[PDB]
Formats: sequence, C-alpha cells, structure tokens
Amino acid sequence: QFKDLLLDPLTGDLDFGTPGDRGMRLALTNQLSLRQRLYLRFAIWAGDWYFDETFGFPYRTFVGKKTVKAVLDGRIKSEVRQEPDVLQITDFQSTMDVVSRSYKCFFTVVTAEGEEISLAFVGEDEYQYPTPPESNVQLCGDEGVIINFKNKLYYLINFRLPK
Amino acid sequence: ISPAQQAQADKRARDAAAAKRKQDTEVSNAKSREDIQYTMFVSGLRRGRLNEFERKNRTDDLAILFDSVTTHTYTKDYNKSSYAVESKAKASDHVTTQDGKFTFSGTVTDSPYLIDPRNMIDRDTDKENPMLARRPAKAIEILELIADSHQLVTLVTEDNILSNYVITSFQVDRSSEAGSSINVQVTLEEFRFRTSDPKKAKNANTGTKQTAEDGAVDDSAKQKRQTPYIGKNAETKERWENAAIGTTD
Amino acid sequence: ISPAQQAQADKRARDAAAAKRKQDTEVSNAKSREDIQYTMFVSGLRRGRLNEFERKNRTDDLAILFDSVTTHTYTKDYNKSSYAVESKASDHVTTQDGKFTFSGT
Amino acid sequence: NEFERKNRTDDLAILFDSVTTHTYTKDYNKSSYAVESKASDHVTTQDGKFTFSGTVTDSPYLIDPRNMIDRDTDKENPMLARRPAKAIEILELIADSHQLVTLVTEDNILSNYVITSFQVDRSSEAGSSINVQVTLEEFRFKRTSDPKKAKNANTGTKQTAEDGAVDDSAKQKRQTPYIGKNAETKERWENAAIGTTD
Amino acid sequence: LAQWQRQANVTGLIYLPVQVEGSQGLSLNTIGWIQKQPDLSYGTEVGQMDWEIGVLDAWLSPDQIQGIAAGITGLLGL
Amino acid sequence: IGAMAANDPSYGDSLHLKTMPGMVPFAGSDTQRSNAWSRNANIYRGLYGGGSYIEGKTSSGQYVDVIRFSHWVKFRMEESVFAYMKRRSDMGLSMKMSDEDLPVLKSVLMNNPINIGIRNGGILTGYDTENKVSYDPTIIIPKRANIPTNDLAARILRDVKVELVYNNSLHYVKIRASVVLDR
Amino acid sequence: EYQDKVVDVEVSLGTGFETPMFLAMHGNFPERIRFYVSTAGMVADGFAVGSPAYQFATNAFAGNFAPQRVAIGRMSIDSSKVDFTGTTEQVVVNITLNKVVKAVKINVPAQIATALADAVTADLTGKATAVATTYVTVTASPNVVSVGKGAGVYKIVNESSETVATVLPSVIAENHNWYFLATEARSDADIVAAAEFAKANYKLHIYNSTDVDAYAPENSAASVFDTLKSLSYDSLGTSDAGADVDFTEGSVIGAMAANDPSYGDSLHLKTMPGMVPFAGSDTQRSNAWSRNANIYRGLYGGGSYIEGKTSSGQYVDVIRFSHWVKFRMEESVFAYMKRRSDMGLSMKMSDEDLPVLKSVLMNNPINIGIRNGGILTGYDTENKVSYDPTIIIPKRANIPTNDLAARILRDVKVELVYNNSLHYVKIRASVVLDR
Amino acid sequence: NYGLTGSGFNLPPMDDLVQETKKTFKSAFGEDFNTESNSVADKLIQI
Amino acid sequence: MRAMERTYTLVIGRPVVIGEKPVNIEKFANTSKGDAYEIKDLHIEFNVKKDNSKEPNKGYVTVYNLSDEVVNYLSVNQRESLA
Repeated sequence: QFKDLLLDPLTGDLDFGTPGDRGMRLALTNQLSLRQRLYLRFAIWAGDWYFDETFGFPYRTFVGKKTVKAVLDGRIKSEVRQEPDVLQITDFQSTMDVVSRSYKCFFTVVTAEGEEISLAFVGEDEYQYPTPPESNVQLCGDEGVIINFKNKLYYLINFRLPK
Repeated sequence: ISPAQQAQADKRARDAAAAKRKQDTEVSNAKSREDIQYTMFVSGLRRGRLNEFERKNRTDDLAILFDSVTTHTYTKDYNKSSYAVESKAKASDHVTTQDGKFTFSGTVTDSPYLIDPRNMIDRDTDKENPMLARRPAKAIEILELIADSHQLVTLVTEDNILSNYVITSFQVDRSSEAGSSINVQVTLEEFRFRTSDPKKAKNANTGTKQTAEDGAVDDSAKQKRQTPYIGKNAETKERWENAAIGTTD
Repeated sequence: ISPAQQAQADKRARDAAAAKRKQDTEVSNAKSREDIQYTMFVSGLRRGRLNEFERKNRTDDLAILFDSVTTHTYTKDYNKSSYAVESKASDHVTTQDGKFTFSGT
Repeated sequence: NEFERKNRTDDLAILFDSVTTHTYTKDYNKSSYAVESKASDHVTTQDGKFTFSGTVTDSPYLIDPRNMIDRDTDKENPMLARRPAKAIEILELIADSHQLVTLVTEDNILSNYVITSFQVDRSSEAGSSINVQVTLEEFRFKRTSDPKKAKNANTGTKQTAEDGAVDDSAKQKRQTPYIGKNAETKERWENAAIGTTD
Repeated sequence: LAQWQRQANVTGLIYLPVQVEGSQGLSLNTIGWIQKQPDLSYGTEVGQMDWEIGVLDAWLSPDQIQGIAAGITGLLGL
Repeated sequence: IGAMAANDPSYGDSLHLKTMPGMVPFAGSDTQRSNAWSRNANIYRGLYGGGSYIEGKTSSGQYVDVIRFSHWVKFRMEESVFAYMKRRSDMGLSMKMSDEDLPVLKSVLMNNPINIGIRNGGILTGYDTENKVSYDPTIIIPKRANIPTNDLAARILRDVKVELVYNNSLHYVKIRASVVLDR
Repeated sequence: EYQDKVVDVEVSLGTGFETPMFLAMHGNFPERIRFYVSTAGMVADGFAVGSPAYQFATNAFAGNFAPQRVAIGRMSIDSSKVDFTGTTEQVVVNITLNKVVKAVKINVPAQIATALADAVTADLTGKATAVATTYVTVTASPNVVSVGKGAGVYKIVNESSETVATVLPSVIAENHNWYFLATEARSDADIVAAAEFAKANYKLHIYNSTDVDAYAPENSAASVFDTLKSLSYDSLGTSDAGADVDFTEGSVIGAMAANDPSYGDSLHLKTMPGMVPFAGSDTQRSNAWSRNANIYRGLYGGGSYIEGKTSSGQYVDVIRFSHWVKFRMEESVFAYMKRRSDMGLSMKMSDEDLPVLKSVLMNNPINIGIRNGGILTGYDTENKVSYDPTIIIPKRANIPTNDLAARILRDVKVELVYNNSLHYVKIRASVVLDR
Repeated sequence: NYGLTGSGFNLPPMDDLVQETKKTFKSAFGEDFNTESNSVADKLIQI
Repeated sequence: MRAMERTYTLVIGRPVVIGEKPVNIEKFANTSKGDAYEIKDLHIEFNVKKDNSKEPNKGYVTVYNLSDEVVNYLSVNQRESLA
C-alpha cells in the first residue's frame, strides 16, 4: 500500500496519463508500488546515489569478470526478498550464453493486496448525510404519500384480473 | 596517506556498513510477519507423520527436512527440595518442573538422493544439476534466519510432537573426514508460557504518556518549524482553530 | 499485509493455544485425584515377586514393565564434621536422600 | 571471481598451504523462568565464533605470487625462502593491530571478525612444517568529512590547548622567540591589544 | 566405470539402477553407486580388478522360485 | 596498451569495462553507437556515473583477450618442447621416432603450458550436462606405423593434435520479471 | 542484437495434467483452439463480460489449484437468445465489431422482453438485429457480436447448426495438450456424444446439470446421470442450480488442475469457490447420491464438496491415477527403446535383453509413485498377502512364431495397489457404570 | 530557529531541512506516503 | 582497518591552595618541573558518582604496578591536596 508517484512501466517517465486525462497519479495498488520499488532497487548501481552509499546493486562485482552463474542467481534472488511484502518467488530460468557473453534470467514474484485503512487523505467520503426538506412539506405533509398509494391501488387492480 | 587513499578508506566504511544492512533488515522483516510458522521434521516422515507433511503450502507453513539425522534425544528434568530435621535426617518439600531440552544431529549433503520440492530447502534447487545448486550453503542462510529471529519452532518427531521450542545453538563443520557435506548439530528448549473483537478485549494499560512525537508541540520543544497547511478550505479553518485552539507561542 | 493473513495468524495462535489446554489440563486432573498409585517393576519379577504383581488391577494400582532393564544402581550418602570433635559426641553426622537409577529399553 | 580482485597494496590476501577443518557456530540464551505470556522478547543473540586448523610447509606445491605470504619468495628454492617464518611475521602483525578481517569460506562470507587467539607448534612428526590454529569472533561495530553529513558533537570541558604561549608559562618554560620575518607591523599592535602572559 | 566416476565427481549425479537376475537362486533389484576404485597390478599374467558397488537395499528376492507364497503362510509362530 | 600490458595472458582478463585514462567519452547518439558496433569499431563511453571501455572485439570479430591467449599458447608450447629436445640431444641421447619415446610428449606438454593455464583459470575443466561432453584437455600422438616413409627420410613428425576450452567472461545482463498477484 | 545498456531490467506482468479445454460457441477468431492466461486476454478478443466462455475462465482461474493456461474451443454460432422466464434493472452487455461496448439497460416478462428488443433497435443497429418472441433473439451481417449477462435473472442460450460430435475430431487435430473436456451445449444428446469421445482419447469429462430429475426418487431413471450409469461411462457429473448462467465447471477444474496425479489427492471435502450450496432435504440428497450425482453442500459452519464419484461408480482420484500410469509407462519404455535403436544396438527378443525391462519400468513410473504416497507397500496381516509391485515377462520359448514375424511382444503384466483416503467416520460408545 | 534571531544569523544543516520537508510531504498525503531511498518523490525532494 | 578501542589519561599536579579568589583546578596541573605525571597505558579501574545535592561528587580509582618514583611523589604531599 506504499504510496508514491506512479512510474510508467513502458517508458520509465512519470505516468502523466492519457491525452484525455493528463495529470499526475499516485501508486495505489500494491502491485504497481512493488513493481517500481523493485525497478528502482535493481536499476541503481550500488554506491552511485549520493545521500545513501549503501543503496543499489553491486553489478561491478560480476560484470567484466569471470563469474559463476550459481553465485549471481543467489544475489539476484536475495535482493528481491528485502521487501517486507513479498510472498514467494515462483520460477527462475537463469541462462547464460558464452558466445555473446550475455546473461538473462526470468522469474515472477507474488504479492497480495491490502485495504486502505482510511480515506481521509484520498478524494472522497463514504457517508450519506441527509438532505434538508423543501418548502412547506415538513409542516404539512408530502404528496408522494398519495402518489405511492395510488400506484399501489392501480397495480393491485392490475394483479387480480388475469393476464 | 594520500588523497587517493581516502577513496580506499571510504570503500571500507560503505561495503562493511552495507553488509550489516542486508543482514539487519532481513532480521527486521522477521518478527514482523506473524502469519508464518516453521516446522522441522526430525523423523517419522515415512511412518504416519506423512499426514502432517502434506498440509504445508511452501508459502506460510514451511517444513525443514534433513538428508540424514544421526541421533536425537529428549530429556526433561525436575528439582527436589530438602530440609533437615532434628532427627539427624532430611525430609522433602515441594518439587518443581524444569521445562525441557531437545537436541539432534544431522547432515546436509551436496549430492542428494531424495529431492522433494515440497521441502523448503529445495525451493530453487535444480533437479538435474544438484552439486552446482549449492545445497550445503543454501541451508545455512535459512537455518540462521530462523534462529536469529527467535521463531517458535515446532518439531514433528516419530515418537511425539513438540511445540514452543526455541533454538539455542548450532554448529557447522566442514571437516576433511567427509567433505562435500556439512555436519549440523542443533539444540532447543521449551519456552513454556491492536486489532481483534472488542468483545474479547479487556481493560489494558499504557502508563504515563507524554506529548505525541509526531505532531506540533514537540517541534517547539525540539525547536523546529510548524508544517504549513495545504490551503484547502481556507478562511473556514483559520477562523476557527485560531480562535478555539490558538498557536503555540 | 492483507486480511487473508489475519485469518492465518489467528489459526497459528488458535492451534498453538489448543496444545496447552490438552497437556496442561491432563496434569491438573492427574493431581486432583490421589487414589491412583503407580508402581514400577525393575527386575525382581520371576524370583517370587509375582506374588505382588498379580495384586495390581487396571484402575488403581497401575504397574509398568519395561521390555528390558540393563542395569540399576542404589546408593546412599552421609556427611560428618571435618573438624575434630570435643568428645560420646556421636551426633555429628547427617543422612542424605538415597538415589536410584536404571537404564531400560 | 573475487580472489582476482585482490591487489598487492590495499586488499591483501592470505592463503594457507592446507586447511584441515573449519567450524562456525552461534549461540543464544533465554530466561530460565516461566514467562508471564506474546512475550517473545526473552532471548538474546551472542557473537558467532569461527575456528580452523591449517599448516605451512617448507615444500609448497602452489606458489601463486598473488598470495601475500609469497610476496618475494624464490621460485626455485622454496626452503631457503623460509616460508613458515614469513607467515608468523604476518600473523602477529594482523592480530596485534586489531584488524577487522574478512573470511571467505565454502558457503558464506563473514566480515568484521577479529582474532582472539592462535597457536603455533613444531612437533617431531610432520617436520619442516608448522600447525596453526586460529579463532575469530564477530564485531558489532557501530576529521575530514562532508559538512552535509556533519552532526552536532561535543568535547566536554576543555582547558588551554597544547604547549602555547600561555601553557609555556604554566610549566615555567621560556617563551618561544619570534622569528623576525616582520617586526614592524604586528609589534605595535600585538603588545597593545593582546598583551603578554605575565 | 572410470568415465562414469569422473562425470559423477564433476557434476553430482551418482545414483544408477542395478539389477542382478540369478539362476536357480535369489535375485536383486535396487539402486546402486560406485564406492571404491580397485587397484591395478601389471604383472606377468593378466590381472583382476574388483569394483565395490554399494546398493541401497540389499534384501534378496525369491522371485523366479515358485511355490513360495503358499510356503510362507505355512509357518507357525507365537 | 596501458590497460593490457602488465597482465599475464593466461588469466583471460577481459577488456570489456576497463577504464582508460586520457580518452574522452564518445558523444554519438544511440543509433550512431549501434552503427559503429556493427563495424567492430570499439568506443570509449561515459557510463552511468562514470566512463569505461565497451568491448575488446577485433576487426575479424573475435574478442581480443582470446587472441592474446592464442598467441600465448603458441609461444609457450613451442619453447617447452624445444627446451626438452635440447636436453636429450645434449646428453648424447637424442630423441628417436621409435614409438617407445614419442609418448613422453604427454608429460612435457601437459607440464609447462597446459597445467599453468588451469591453475590461472584460463582453461576450463569439468563436464557439460546438456552436450554431455567433458572439457578435459586431450592429446593424441601418431604411432610409427602411420608416419609415411617420406617423413622418416626428412626426420619430421607431423599431425600431433591438442584440444582446449576457453573460459568466457561476462559482458551483459538482462533481467525479466512480472509481479503477478494472488487471487 | 546490439544492446545499448550493460543492464536491461524490465518490470512487467502476466508471464492427466492441468490445461482444460472449454468448447464454446463464438466467432471471435478463425482457429478452432486458442490458449489464454487470464480473462483480460479474452476481453481483448471481443468476449463480452458475462458470456459463457468468460464465466468458465474466471471461475477456473479463481480456484486454489487453478490451471496455468486454459483453452477455448470454437463452434460456429447461428443465433443467440436471451430468455426472460423470470424477472424482478436488467442490464445486458453487447460487444460488436470487437470495439463497440454498448451496455444496454432496461428496468421495470413480455413487456421487458419487447422493451429490450426495442432498446437494441434504437442503437449500432446497422450491424445487429433483435426480435422478441418471452425470449428475445439477437443476430449479427458479417460482424463479431458478443452477448453476455450483466444482471437480472435472465439466462443466455446460444444456438448453432454445427454439432459437437463432429467438431471434437477437428479441435484435436490442431492441438491436444489438454486433459479436461467441457461443453456448452449441455443437451442430453450433446453430453452423451462428448462422453463417448473422451473415452477413446483418454480425456476426463466434466459437466454440471440443472435437471430436477437428478434428485428425483431413485426408482425414477429419467435424468442424464441414469443414461451414463447404464452405459458405464466415466464422467464427473454433478447437480447445481448455477450450472447454467455461471458454468461452474471451471470451479471444479480449479481444484484439481495444479495437483500431480501421483499424490492421490481426494476431492471429497475440498471447497469450490463460486458454487452455491445444495438446498434439498435429506431425502433428496440420498436420492441424488444413488444417482452418482455429486452435490456441493453447505456444511456445519462451512461449505464443501461431497464426493468425487464418477458416473460408473469409481472415485475420481482413481481415474486420474489410472490415466497418469498409462501415460508415463508408455513414454518411459519408448524413450529407452529409441536410445538403444539410436546407438545401432536395437533391442532384440533374445531372452537375454528382455529382462532389462524390470529396471526401466521400476525406475520412472513405479518408484516415483511410492515416494509420493500414491502406491501402497507393505504386508497384510489378515489376507496374508504383500502389497509390493510385481512384474512378469514372457520368455522366448512362449512367444508364438506369428509374433516373431510381426516383431511384437505381448502379455507383459504389472501389479499395483492404490492408497485409499478417508471419507467418513462413525463413533460408537456406551457409558457403563461399575457395580 | 536557524534564520534571523535575537543574537545574529545562524546556519541550518541539511538534515533538518530534509526532515522538515519530508514531514510536510507526509502531511500532504497522510502517514502512508513513502519518502526514503526508493521513492521517486525522495529522489526529487533530496535533490 | 582498526577496531574501536578505549583510551584515557590521568594527570597529577601541584597541591591546591585556597586564596582570596575563585579556585580553578586547571591552573594547578603543572608541577614544579613543568609537565605533570601522566599515566596512560596501565590497567585502571574507577567509579565516579555525581549528583545534585549538598555533598560533593566523589570518585574512586585504582592503578596497578605503578613506578616507584610516582608512588614516592605521593608518599610526600600526604599532608597536602594534590590536584
């Protein structure tokens, strides 16, 4: 439920929205929040962000060196579980090509969805305060009491005659 | 020393500090999840206790199996008091029960025979390439996480079932005698003892309470700035709070 | 988190709490009735101790027999003043509680 | 993969001719009295221990120069290089200076470990070699600095700092003569405004 | 066997099936592995190498022998 | 040259991401860099928070670290065999094509070039689970019953064969993931 | 290909045995079979919310053991109906030209029936037609039209000139990586034809029926279940009121798909999301039980399935196991013959090579069964027989010369024992007092 | 506190400003807003 | 890399003499010879309690294996109050 500015999954810029409803949006669904929380966590190289030297991933250790596939997978699979709301990791297809020296892995992560605790900070309210009456209706009655009775009588006259 | 050496010094602080953050945050994640339970199947799996191994879903109920368990033991203890009498003898008084202790020894091999995916150790182990999957290593970082997070473990032994046991120590020996495997020993002892319906809740206590630290009045004590308002519904609020609440001055 | 886990933490607390109600209750009633008398037969049996083994019923005088007993030992202890007595002052000795241990299978 | 990262000036590495056994262990303790009930805070974590046994021989089989033991060892006459003496000289310096050592092991990697004891012996058997044992424990460790990272600090009460023009008088030392680079400008002002310790 | 031993050491797979079909005798059917490599001995005559193959289960089965099911139920005991 | 000189060829040290002092980053756009890459024209690039080389691909196409290794194998294999023939011929016991002395080359070649390669990580070793082939080096020598009589007149031994496998480094990594939620 | 980054990270979504096949009536694609991973993809294919296929897919993906990837069969449509034999807002959803999502609305059965037809005509009316007759028929022109239930009590009834008995031989040709078989027609003729096809091809048939005759008195044999029982067909039938409208077949499939057959997991007491409890009395339930018509029952403090009994009589978990044994035994022996024949050393009927089959069969199928608990093992104290699997092979001195000419080996025999689960428990006690 | 006072001109560190503005953001979108390390808002606000 | 190790220093000065102005223990640190007797690398055990009351704050100290010269300097001045 971690709120934050929404990042476009397709381009990487802020998700200002479609041309018909351009604006700014907050990440509300846990899925969207977790997506960008993993994306930033994996995209920032370790130590390259000032104000926090411990954040990021240490790509320099592996890239450019002769490395064992098994060691890399452990670190990749470990960084994911640093988020407190990750249920499990389903599958992991780690493959390496020696000709091009490229490495490419696949996997998915499962996360549940929570409640909103309070709507005070977001948009709307859930209550239905009453509406003041109109004109002399309060002190003298209402005509609808006649209309509903007339309709009931008419429908009952309709019911008895077979159709 | 040299300006270049300052960069080398900085690396020590960062990498050493970053190491504990990964360990510390992971431990903090434990003790926060209460919908997770850990169970260890010391023995009995192939005799009757198979019924309990089927109930675990790899997501919130987890099973720990070992490639081999050499021995396990269970010993409860009691204390007896004694006072002296004028007859040059000793009598006895009430007695007490001293919880209980459990220990076992096992081994995790880098060449497994029975690779059951339901076991939580074999979550990611490769079926056809076991020795490169690093099974012996993969067991240490999961066993250590359980112990250092103070989980209440449940042991499913063939003879009986034990609950509310806390790990106290463990060992890992890569002696040259066997190799390609780790000898593991563990000890446990019995740790014998908000939300929820208002009906079931009873009168609680919190003791003396000072000013809340998340809002104003602490800033005046901490000598900080009050947070400006976001404008919405101006000229309606300001008239009322300023008259009914005032400002800290 | 999600409500699905709150419906799971309760199960973890409920089942675990049920364990004490079983074990803790049994000991309570076992102490609330002093009529029952337990007995153990370590060796002895075939050398005429059958005379009293047959006395044991299945409701009050419960008896326990092990499939095998390997060794059993019995011992008592005494202590005396380590300083020369003033002289007869034979009261400078005390009796400890006797111990008994055995191994079985 | 990480052994090749070690240079010969900053990230020194040590390799033994043989390691026989190494063991890793952690400990915890809990209250021995029944708790009041969940009160799962009645437990504490101790420091993990690590120990191993090794050997250094006069007849090495691998003399990879990256090892700091083999910094300047002769290629063709290993026994004249006196390798066992080289190892001990290194070992005492690391322990004496209280370095935070890093251990690279089979399974995991351990950091911030200090040496608390080691043993060396030359028994009649296994001549021309030495058996070595080591023990390590965790270390829960917790200027020129960026002003942006600075935090308010304290130094308590302070007195006259260092042997100055005033501290010299306290110790009865004679005032340091001034080097006459210039004695026309400061002189008229120095004595009138600052005076002299007396 | 030598190639299999080298491959098993390199990768980790060591378990292979083993079956022995005896004639007028007991038989075996289980999963085995290579335990210890024998010792070569080049001499005047042609030498002999003895491989120790360890097997998981070593209970011999009557199988081919007929009239065993009836005989088993014949034994008395208490 | 300053990045490769003081580095033994047997380690197989790739030149992918090393930093070259003095060079200036390549300022061309993404399309330009892709064009130059097809040319096998390596570029020095200013990377995320830094600047480093890109790839050691020669004009033919093979990675540079391979070429140095191939030359290094040529030199050491040539000197090692020669250095042994001299010893035999300098004791009066020169080598002969008798089929009882040729096999000795198994130890000479495995000694100097090959083993030094393995201890340094240059040469691979082990087994392959999908191709089912091993990576162990192999050496084959012809017997006297196959050398043509023409060679015996000229005293030449030909058709010796050796096999090696090279340890490849890592250059690129591409993650893929998908955050599916339970239902 | 040229890669412009040293690291490229993409964060995205989406992506006897599991996959079921739902034989539906539609025209949203030309092929006979298509695979989907979520209901979202089907919407992109022009499936209207509430449509038959949509109900099945959403139900199957919601189960505790939902299949990884469902499959949709295609049988042609000629007309579709909306039946209003019950009424209270009767929102209906129409999708035309794959993009025109015109959710028609009506409120208050002839009046509503004619009113709905009138509303459709008011539309794009240039691409679809409607006419009331209580029910109202909707017809497309060459344009994909999808009609689905949005609210109310009405139920959709698609009609087609094509017959299920002829399409099924067609869908199988395109692909056959599907195990469960379900159909939309649900007529007595259509269901029976589907049941026969599943036999010859070794598929598991599933169907939910709304017939009231299901729980009629046992002496009355008029329902489909009686016909299948007589023919000794294996098809997991059941009775449910939501069998139409919602097509609860997906819910049952959702409980068995992601579960290996070798575990012998019974379907007795599992919970099926989407289904509604059976409200019949005790006598009615007993009647339906004799029919082998399983019922979803609201139990003490809950609701759960009752029994996985097929029409023939055998428990369902047995049937999946029997099929699973057939498949693995067949592939394992074949996979070994190829290796021998691909090394030049093809197998021979020499009586010195046949015995090797003891290890091949015991290796792949049999042992995997024991480690998973599917197959029993041990000894019996009252029958005095053992449960160990046995294998017997004929010797060359018994194979007739006719087979040697044709190179065929027959009469191999295998034996197994299945591990039975527990379904009922009945305590009996008596508090006698001492005297 | 750090601006103009009765005893001259003072200087604020960085962290106090960071905490103040993060508190303002917290108030803007409730206590649930994330502002540490991984937030895009964090990277904008700190810069 | 280092560890985080403790350090301390103990200084002994001239006898304290009260006069007709506020007393500052700082100015008595220097001895007649100048520099004071500083003790750094010797095992020391100390306990110092402080409070806000009439009574002065008192602290206890123990030092092992002191040189004879320092002990001699304290054998003298036993009538006086060293700072």
